[PDB]
Amino acid sequence: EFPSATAKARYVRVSATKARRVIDLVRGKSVEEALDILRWAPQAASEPVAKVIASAAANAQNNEGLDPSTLVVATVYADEGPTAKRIRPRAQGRAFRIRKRTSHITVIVESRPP
Amino acid sequence: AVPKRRMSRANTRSRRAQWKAEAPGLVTVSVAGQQRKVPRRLLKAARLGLVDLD
Amino acid sequence: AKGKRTFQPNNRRRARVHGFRLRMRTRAGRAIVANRRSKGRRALTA
Amino acid sequence: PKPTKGPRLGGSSSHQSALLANLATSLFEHGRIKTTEPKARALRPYAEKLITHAKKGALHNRREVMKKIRDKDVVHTLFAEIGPFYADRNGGYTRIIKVENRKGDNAPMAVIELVREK
RNA sequence: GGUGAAAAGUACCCCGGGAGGGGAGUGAAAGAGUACCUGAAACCGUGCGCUUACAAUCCGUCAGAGCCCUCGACGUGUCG
RNA sequence: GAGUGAGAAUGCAGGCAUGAGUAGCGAUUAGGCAAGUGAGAACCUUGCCCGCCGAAAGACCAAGGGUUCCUGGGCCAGGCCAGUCCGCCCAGGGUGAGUCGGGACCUAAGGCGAGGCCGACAGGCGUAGUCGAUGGACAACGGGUUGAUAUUCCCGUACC
RNA sequence: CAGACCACGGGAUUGAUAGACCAGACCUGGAAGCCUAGUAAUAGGUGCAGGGAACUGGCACUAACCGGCCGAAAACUUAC
Ligand SMILES: [Mg+2]
Ligand SMILES: [Mg+2]
Ligand SMILES: [Mg+2]
Ligand SMILES: [Mg+2]
Ligand SMILES: [Mg+2]
Ligand SMILES: [Mg+2]
Ligand SMILES: [Mg+2]
Ligand SMILES: [Mg+2]
Ligand SMILES: [Mg+2]
Ligand SMILES: [Mg+2]
Ligand SMILES: [Mg+2]
Ligand SMILES: [Mg+2]
Ligand SMILES: [Mg+2]
Ligand SMILES: [Mg+2]
Ligand SMILES: [Mg+2]
Ligand SMILES: [Mg+2]
Ligand SMILES: [Mg+2]
Ligand SMILES: [Mg+2]
Ligand SMILES: [Mg+2]
Ligand SMILES: [Mg+2]
Ligand SMILES: [Mg+2]
Ligand SMILES: [Mg+2]
Ligand SMILES: [Mg+2]
Ligand SMILES: [Mg+2]
Ligand SMILES: [Mg+2]
Ligand SMILES: [Mg+2]
Ligand SMILES: [Mg+2]
Ligand SMILES: [Mg+2]
Ligand SMILES: [Mg+2]
Ligand SMILES: [Mg+2]
Ligand SMILES: [Mg+2]
Ligand SMILES: [Mg+2]
Ligand SMILES: [Mg+2]
Ligand SMILES: [Mg+2]
Ligand SMILES: [Mg+2]
Ligand SMILES: [Mg+2]
Ligand SMILES: [Mg+2]
Ligand SMILES: [Mg+2]
Ligand SMILES: [Mg+2]
Ligand SMILES: [Mg+2]
Ligand SMILES: [Mg+2]
Ligand SMILES: [Mg+2]
Ligand SMILES: [Mg+2]
Ligand SMILES: [Mg+2]
Ligand SMILES: [Mg+2]
Ligand SMILES: [Mg+2]
Repeated sequence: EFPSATAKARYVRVSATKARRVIDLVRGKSVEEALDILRWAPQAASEPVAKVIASAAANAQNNEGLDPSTLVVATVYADEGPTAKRIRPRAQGRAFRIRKRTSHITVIVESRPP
Repeated sequence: AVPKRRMSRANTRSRRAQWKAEAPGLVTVSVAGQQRKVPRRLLKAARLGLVDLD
Repeated sequence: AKGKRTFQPNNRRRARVHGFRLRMRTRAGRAIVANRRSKGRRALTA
Repeated sequence: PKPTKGPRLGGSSSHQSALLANLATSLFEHGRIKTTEPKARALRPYAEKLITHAKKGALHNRREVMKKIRDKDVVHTLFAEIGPFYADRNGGYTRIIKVENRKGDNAPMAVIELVREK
C-alpha cells in the first residue's frame, strides 16, 4: 500500500463515455504530467477531469500533508449519473427522445516512492 | 436500411474501441525563469510570449 | 402553399358559441353545466 | 498569387476576396493580427504582393494597391512607412506563427505580423 | 409517499468561478447528507486471475493439456 | 381461505441497451479584425470595415398573445454548440384622454323574444320590443419630455 | 501532380521544401501620367506597353524550430 488521497466530482454535465475518452489518456501517471496532458489535449471533457485530479492533489497537500511531486494518479474512472429526458420534434408529427447525460469522476492518487 | 439483429457485446466493444484520443506530444520551454510543457507546435509562440501559460 | 390550420382564436366568438349564457339558455346546456359542476371542473364553460 | 485549390475560404469566391482585403487592411494598420491558420496562410502572399506594390514608388503602383485595398489611411501608411521600411528586404516581409487553438470550434489559430528586423 | 429518536440538516479549514468533493465535527449509524429506510435486476465502469490475432463457433455438452487459487498428508515439493 | 406461481397476448407501466458517439444541428445574406469584459468569448459590449433587405427583411396598427416592455441581478434547466448573453430565471418598476378606439348615440344580417299562436309532454316559430358593427352621427393639432406612456403628461394655440 | 481521413513521396539550416523577391516562358493586347490633333465623342506618341496564377531558373528574405516518443537476443538435440 501507499498513502492515498481521494476526490470525487458528481453530476458533471458530461457524458460518461466522453469523460472516459480523456480519462484513458492520464491513468497511472504523475499528477503534473497528467495535468499537462489534460491542459494541451483538445477535448472539452478535459476541463472537469483536470479539476478533479488537481482537487485530489490538494487533499494530499492539506489533509495527508505529503509531498507534491510523489503523487501518481493511481485510480481514475467515470461512472454514469442521472439522465434527463427531453423531446425533439421531428417530421410529420414524430417526437424523438434526447438524453442529457452526466457523470461522476473519481480519482485516488498515491504518494509512491521516486 | 435497418439493423437486422441487435449487435453483440464483443462486436459493440470492438469498434467502440477505435473511438479514442491520443495524447499530444509535449516539450519543455522556459518562461519567466520557470519550466513549462507545451506542444512543439506552440514552441516558438511560447518563446516569444503569445500563448497563455496559466 | 395554403397553410391555414383549423383553430383561429376569437374571444368574442368563442364566448358566443361556447359561453355560459348560451349553455344556460337551452336545456342540454344546463345539463352540461350541471354535469361539469358535479365532476369538479374548475372551468364549467368558456 | 496562386488560387485556392479547394473550396474558397469565406464560403464563396467573392467572400474570399473581400475577406483577404479586410485582413490585409487590418494587418497593415496594426502590424499584427490573430486569425485562423488557413486564413493566415492565404493572407501572407496576398499581403506581401501589396507590400511589393508599396515598395516601388509610382502613381501606377499606388493605383493598383488602391484598387485592391480601399482604405486611404492604410494606403498612405503603406507608401509612407512600410514601402520605405522594406527598401532593403527582398521578399518575405511577413511572419506567421502558430498559436493555441480556439475554444468554440477548436479552430487552429495563428498570428501574422510584419517583420521589424531589417 | 419513507433522513434521523431528535435537524443535532455538516461550524471552521482546504481544491474549485460555482457544482462537487476532502479534512473536521453531529449522530447509534452519514454502507442515514434534506439527490436522503432497505437498495434487487437490466445497463455502465475500474482492478486482478486464466485465456485469445492460420481461424468457419445455436455459442453448449462430454473428454482434456497447461496455468492460477484453496483444503489435507507426508514433508520441505509431490500425491489425494 | 386464496387477487397463490408468466417467457411469449405486434400485452401494460417504468428503468435501460442496439443502431452509435453514427444521422442531424432547420434555407436560398457573410462575415472579419482591433479593443473590453470575464474563471472561461467564433457567438456578449465598443469601434472600423465588408456584405444583405430596401413595395422590405423599414414604419404604424387590428385580431390574437399576456408582462414577453424598462431597470437591477442571474447563469442550474431552456437556446439544436458555448454563453459573461437572451423573448429564459428572479425582484422592483412601468400603460395618465372631454377630442384617439369603444360604451353612455343609431341601426343591418342575425340573436333572443312580454303577451301570442302551434305542438301528447319535451318543445317550434314569432309580434311588440330589445340587443347586435364589419356601417351612419359626433369636438385637437404641432413641438418637447421618461430608462420604460403619450393626439393622454407638459408647452403653444384650438374646438365641442 | 500523393490524398476522403490515414497511407504514400520529398525537405527540414551540412537547407531551394513552400511563400515572397528577381529574371525568363506564357496569357491578354497596347496601362496610368503626360504631350499632341479635333468643337467633341475619340485618335496618335511615349511603348510588344501594363497587368498577371500554376511552368523553368536563380535567391535563405519568411517559415521548416534552443524536441519529444518509441525501438536490440532463453535454450536444447543430433550431425559437424
Ligand atoms: Mg483543456
Ligand atoms: Mg408540426
Ligand atoms: Mg422515436
Ligand atoms: Mg394547397
Ligand atoms: Mg481550382
Ligand atoms: Mg467539393
Ligand atoms: Mg463549409
Ligand atoms: Mg459577384
Ligand atoms: Mg462521532
Ligand atoms: Mg445502519
Ligand atoms: Mg436515488
Ligand atoms: Mg438509500
Ligand atoms: Mg494461434
Ligand atoms: Mg467444415
Ligand atoms: Mg395472478
Ligand atoms: Mg417478467
Ligand atoms: Mg413482453
Ligand atoms: Mg417500454
Ligand atoms: Mg448507445
Ligand atoms: Mg453507420
Ligand atoms: Mg458516415
Ligand atoms: Mg454529418
Ligand atoms: Mg439555424
Ligand atoms: Mg477578443
Ligand atoms: Mg442590394
Ligand atoms: Mg425602392
Ligand atoms: Mg415592419
Ligand atoms: Mg428585454
Ligand atoms: Mg446555463
Ligand atoms: Mg446550451
Ligand atoms: Mg444582464
Ligand atoms: Mg432580460
Ligand atoms: Mg370636456
Ligand atoms: Mg330584429
Ligand atoms: Mg313565454
Ligand atoms: Mg324565436
Ligand atoms: Mg347598442
Ligand atoms: Mg366600427
Ligand atoms: Mg415605447
Ligand atoms: Mg404629441
Ligand atoms: Mg517524412
Ligand atoms: Mg514573373
Ligand atoms: Mg494606355
Ligand atoms: Mg519559381
Ligand atoms: Mg523502450
Ligand atoms: Mg525461448
